[PDB]
Amino acid sequence: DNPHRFLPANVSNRWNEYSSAYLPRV
Amino acid sequence: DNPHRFLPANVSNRWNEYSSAYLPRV
Amino acid sequence: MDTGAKEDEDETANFSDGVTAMGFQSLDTQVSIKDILRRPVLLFNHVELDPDYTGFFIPIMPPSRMMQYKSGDKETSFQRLIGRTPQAAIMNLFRFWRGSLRYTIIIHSTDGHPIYVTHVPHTGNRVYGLMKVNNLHEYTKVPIFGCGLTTEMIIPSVNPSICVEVPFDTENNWAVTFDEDAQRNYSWRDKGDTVTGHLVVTPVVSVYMSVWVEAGDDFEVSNFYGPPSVKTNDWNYAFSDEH
Amino acid sequence: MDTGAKEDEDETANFSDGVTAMGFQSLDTQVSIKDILRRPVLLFNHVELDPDYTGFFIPIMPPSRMMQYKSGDKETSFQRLIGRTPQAAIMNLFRFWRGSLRYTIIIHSTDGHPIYVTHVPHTGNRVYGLMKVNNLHEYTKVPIFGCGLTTEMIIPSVNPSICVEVPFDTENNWAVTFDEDAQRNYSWRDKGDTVTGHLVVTPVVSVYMSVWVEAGDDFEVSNFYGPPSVKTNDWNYAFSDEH
Amino acid sequence: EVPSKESIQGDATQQSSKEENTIITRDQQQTVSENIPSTVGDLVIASSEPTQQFRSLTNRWMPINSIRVTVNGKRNDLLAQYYIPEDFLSTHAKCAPNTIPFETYVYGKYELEMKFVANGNKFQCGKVIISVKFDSYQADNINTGFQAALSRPHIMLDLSTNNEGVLKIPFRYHRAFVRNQTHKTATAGVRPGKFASIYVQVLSPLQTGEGGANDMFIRPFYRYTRAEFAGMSYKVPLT
Amino acid sequence: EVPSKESIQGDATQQSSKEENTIITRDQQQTVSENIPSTVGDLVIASSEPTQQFRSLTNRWMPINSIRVTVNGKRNDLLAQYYIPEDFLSTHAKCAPNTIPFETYVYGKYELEMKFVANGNKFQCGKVIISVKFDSYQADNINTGFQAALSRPHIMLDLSTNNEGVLKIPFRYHRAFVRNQTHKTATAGVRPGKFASIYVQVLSPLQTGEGGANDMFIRPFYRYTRAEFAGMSYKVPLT
Ligand SMILES: [Ca+2]
Ligand SMILES: [Ca+2]
Ligand SMILES: [Ca+2]
Ligand SMILES: [Ca+2]
Repeated sequence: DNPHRFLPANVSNRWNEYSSAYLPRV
Repeated sequence: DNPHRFLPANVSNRWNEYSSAYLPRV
Repeated sequence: MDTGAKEDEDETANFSDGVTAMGFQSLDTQVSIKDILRRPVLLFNHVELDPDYTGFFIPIMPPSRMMQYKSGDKETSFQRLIGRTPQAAIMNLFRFWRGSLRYTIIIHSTDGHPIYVTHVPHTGNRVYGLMKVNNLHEYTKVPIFGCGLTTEMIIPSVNPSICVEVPFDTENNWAVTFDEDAQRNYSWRDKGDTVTGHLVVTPVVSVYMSVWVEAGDDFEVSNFYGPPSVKTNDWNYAFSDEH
Repeated sequence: MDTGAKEDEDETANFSDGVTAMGFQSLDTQVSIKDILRRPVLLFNHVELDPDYTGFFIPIMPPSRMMQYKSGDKETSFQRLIGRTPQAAIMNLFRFWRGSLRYTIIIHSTDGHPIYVTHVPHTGNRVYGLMKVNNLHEYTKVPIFGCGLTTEMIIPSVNPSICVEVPFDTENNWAVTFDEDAQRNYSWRDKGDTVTGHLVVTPVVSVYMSVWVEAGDDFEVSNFYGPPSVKTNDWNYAFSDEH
Repeated sequence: EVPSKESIQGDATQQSSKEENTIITRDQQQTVSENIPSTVGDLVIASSEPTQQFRSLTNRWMPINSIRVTVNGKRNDLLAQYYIPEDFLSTHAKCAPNTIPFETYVYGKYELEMKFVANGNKFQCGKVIISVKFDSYQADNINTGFQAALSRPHIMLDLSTNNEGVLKIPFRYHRAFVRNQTHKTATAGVRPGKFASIYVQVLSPLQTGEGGANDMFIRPFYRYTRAEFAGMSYKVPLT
Repeated sequence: EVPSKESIQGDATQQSSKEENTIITRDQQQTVSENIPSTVGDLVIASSEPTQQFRSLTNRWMPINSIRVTVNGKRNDLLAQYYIPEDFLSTHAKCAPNTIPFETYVYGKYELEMKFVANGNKFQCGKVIISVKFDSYQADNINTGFQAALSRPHIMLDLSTNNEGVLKIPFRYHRAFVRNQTHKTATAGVRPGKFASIYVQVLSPLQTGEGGANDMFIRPFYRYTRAEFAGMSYKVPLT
């Protein structure tokens, strides 16, 4: 399906956004 | 024919409207 | 209208009345009943005009439950959502109205043929759609727009639309907005008191038209009836914000 | 916005600040952000309107990265250069906007059929293109322009174009300009906060239309975000003045 | 408004209403609907000749039929309903002197007042609502629930406190006058004698205690505060 | 103070109390104990740093546990008793916002008000007494009868008239502050969280008529009229 729909669990929080703990996003 | 044309005799007055004596209309 | 404040006798403390939000987003206030009734309501969406008839009749009456569509009943030429427009909802609360109505008529054409709109004052009947007055078979020699009644003309090549204001030409003080049963056969003079006349549209050749109605500037409603029994099934046709 | 002047602590001598060239060639200054946002941006270039649908939906939102075309992704009905217009570039710097937007709609036709443009206030969804509301198969008897919502009409034989201003009818203080991922499935009430409603165009017969958008006069942007990561390959597509 | 200590005749603090040769007392408080206007200005045009009033006959209190409320009544139930002036001429209190002028005049403008007196005991309870619907011919069966009643001019009666209620009814009709009588020689195209409807409905069912009465009664009284007659004719029996 | 004649909603002459975001009405009269002083002058010395108040949280009415009174209660019987502030923090209305500041401050001076609302019917009868005993730790079981209650600040409730009662409680303690919480790291040499006791006792047994209810209920509500906190610390769960 659409890969944009959901963020992988290891980089996101329960709200489907990058976790503030996940520093590597940049 | 059209059932809306005339109200049944037992619930209406001579003017083809609910009789004021017919309380069950509600 | 009776607010019922007369029955609220409690005088103990309450929480704040707060501050109104009216005008916070914008100054376009939309709570005035007359303002609401002055915006157009679609009555007929692309209906046919046939020159074999006297014309297409439009009874002069505001939108209300009198034009409400009910699933299962016979198909009429009236658009199906009239009964759920805000103005029909308002009119269902007032059984009296006085003043003029404005009709916006659009002829789906660009021809140079004139289409006439004739006003008929209150005559006692209440009809809509194509009709052959007195059941004749030819009307171009005896056109309703050429008999003496007030008439206006539309020339599509110039403007396919027009907005006409019809007067309150009736013997009564107020027009009666609605009946409990629009098809009941009761005292004939009373039966016709729900309209103030008709508007008749007559073409040269077969063509389609659309019709909208709204309250004029010289217009008032009264005889507040309170709310009727209603229904709604909106919930079933949409998702909630929680999936 | 923080200029960074606070970090420039050097106070040694410098060369002159010179004299501005603004107004030397002409008085047509083009640096005002609102002035820039008030000139039209093409959204849809000759797209189809089909009467089998409720109408063609236009989500009320200004141009930005939300409509940017990326080589390789699926084809949408949006024109491909929206993301490189000056106004989209400006909007990509501000995540908040409040006020009205103006849409210039052109119906490619000269017919006398009325085409209606209906405004839908903020309802929570965000859609564009032809849609059959509630998935029905006929809409001429239940037209969206005849349900009570604010509607305006275009009659191509008179003027195939129109410019309508849509209000800021939403519950929020500001509309959210963009998201990092326009296709991410997150909390549904937040998802719809990037629009303030929709504009729906409904025809009588199949016909094409073009749509432009711009900021209204009562309009403000805020919540400056700073510049995003960008790219450019302009150099490769032109000769230099030295062959 | 304020009770007193008990004496030989109990708490003697009643109030009363005297209209013409009729008096009605009340033991507790009374609720009254707003005094509202009738259409004015059409009278002098609809009638070339002077219109008349006979206050001593029409402005006195006249009791109509008794109303029984039982524990079986459900909310929204119609306890009674009146098409006026018709029902006050040919069905209720038919020999009342208040009806005299209607025998000779063919048209009229009417403003009334209706007082309701209830008598439930201290161990009972319940709520009744009385409302008026102007120019109701062929529209009685819609906007006819307790909700519409609470929106139109109305009075509420508590069945254990026995507060009295007075409904003030102006003349609001779509024509200048209402016709007073039907007649073999009169037209059948216009239904006469009805410019309004009065509904007495259950708001909250009457309840009683162990071995208590399963019912109680309410009595309506009417009087014209302004009855103007036009168009004199020979006298006829009412309906 | 004075009743009125009956109307639609009965005798609408209630009084009410509004404190912060809470309102409490009363149908009859209310009895209130005297407004008396607390020790003043030690606050600025016992705490080198400023003390705090959070009125919007602490000065609102909070209902605590329901009290059942039955025909079997004998004079002198304890219907309920509270060690305060302790019982209002860890046993009654535990999620109340009034308890918030006690999670972070270790000391405090408290002045309260307790309202008691009773609901016995007109065929019942009985008397209840509520009193306060200042700094009661290890002295609850003496001077604890109805006689001592009638001598200390108290309010009396009649079970058939349903008068409300308001007990005003000043801060009278043998130390400058009372400790708010016990903690594994806190000393066990001083029992914390108790500067007073409130007793609800039977003065005269509840009685009822033939086939009448054998019980009725009373509900206490508290609010701080002046809660001053001192000694900020990390937040902890209450007791
Ligand atoms: Ca207040
Ligand atoms: Ca206030
Ligand atoms: Ca320098
Ligand atoms: Ca220089």
